[PDB]
Amino acid sequence: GQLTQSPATLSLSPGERATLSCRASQSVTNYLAWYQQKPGQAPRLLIYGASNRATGIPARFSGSGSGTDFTLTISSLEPEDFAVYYCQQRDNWPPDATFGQGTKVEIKRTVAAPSVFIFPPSDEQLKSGTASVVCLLNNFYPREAKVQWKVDNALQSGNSQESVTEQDSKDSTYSLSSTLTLSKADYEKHKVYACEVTHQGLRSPVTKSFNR
Amino acid sequence: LINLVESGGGVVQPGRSLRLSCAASGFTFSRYGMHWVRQAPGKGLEWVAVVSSDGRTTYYADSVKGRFTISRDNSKNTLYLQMNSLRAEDTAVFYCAKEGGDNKFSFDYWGQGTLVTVSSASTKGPSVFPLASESTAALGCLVKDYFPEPVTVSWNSGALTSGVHTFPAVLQSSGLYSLSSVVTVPQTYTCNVDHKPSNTKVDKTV
Repeated sequence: GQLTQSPATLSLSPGERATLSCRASQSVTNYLAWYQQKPGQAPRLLIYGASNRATGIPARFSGSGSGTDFTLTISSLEPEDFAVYYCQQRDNWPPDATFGQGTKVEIKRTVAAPSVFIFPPSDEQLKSGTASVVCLLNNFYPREAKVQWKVDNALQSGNSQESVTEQDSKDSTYSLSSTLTLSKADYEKHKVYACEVTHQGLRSPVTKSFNR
Repeated sequence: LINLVESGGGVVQPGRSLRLSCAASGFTFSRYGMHWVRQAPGKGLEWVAVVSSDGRTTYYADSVKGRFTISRDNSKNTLYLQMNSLRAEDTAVFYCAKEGGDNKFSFDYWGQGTLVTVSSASTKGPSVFPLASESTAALGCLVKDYFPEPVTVSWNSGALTSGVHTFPAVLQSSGLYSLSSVVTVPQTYTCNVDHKPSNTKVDKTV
């Protein structure tokens, strides 16, 4: 009925051992299965019946457990192993399958502060009725980052959306985009636009701003 | 050897229908229970329905009961999902899955997935806006208000790739997507934007 995976994210380096946990709310009749899933691809069976490897699955992948506790173990992480993993369960009847919410295995590397940039809305865009202010957080690690928008010192909440890239193939960093949306009328009613970034790599939060 | 290929996914307006297909090969289809599992944007896997090997038994997630109908053809070895009265929240990549041979409570094979987008948004090409003392500089393009996915972005016709970051598109409250593509530099800069759905093409020099 319910499967809880932990931790939400596992930050490890290649060569390290990964231990992923899945806990069922009640004892499962049939030992669980595990799946690996990469961005934009179908899931792929790794383990079934708690400890059996699916065809084509390399030996570094192993599983164990029974009752309510199951574990997926990757003895030594290879670069291609960094992905999201889901545990799954099903019974004869009712026949519905239940899925854990997934555990992301992420590459761990040294802390890297992001370089920050703020972009005012283009005159081209203003020529249409809308204003988008963009804040860029370039190549940082870890993933945790705080982006705060301020307009003439008023904290902006609910009018921004952000996007994050996948961990970079060569430097294992993340990059983020935060877009603040304001009507053109409101944009012209204020002067100071600021993006404040808080990150472990930044000994002091960094603020990038401009005056309209 | 075993293979599952889906089709039928597409963009549709709320209240309308879609019929999804999953053609199987490489195994005796009729001997296996078959399922549909979905994954909404940014979410985890979610079971949808199942049809017994002999097609006489079916079961559904409560959220789709009465709207979706699962069926199969054991001659053409195909699994189907007729989706009626679609809502915006049905939007997700739909996967067909085969009950495992060694263990039927597992899914040994999955289809590649087919996107079901339920929106009243109109097919629209993107407007491309420029994003214009320091050791490093950043610039880029704001690919705004397009629908549906996807758009491709390249810089200087592909010659420029180092330091480039094209961000995942986000669904604005308007129902249209918007994304940014940036490049940092320590030359002329042109972002090449292509949106097939609207056969829109733009080379924006920043």
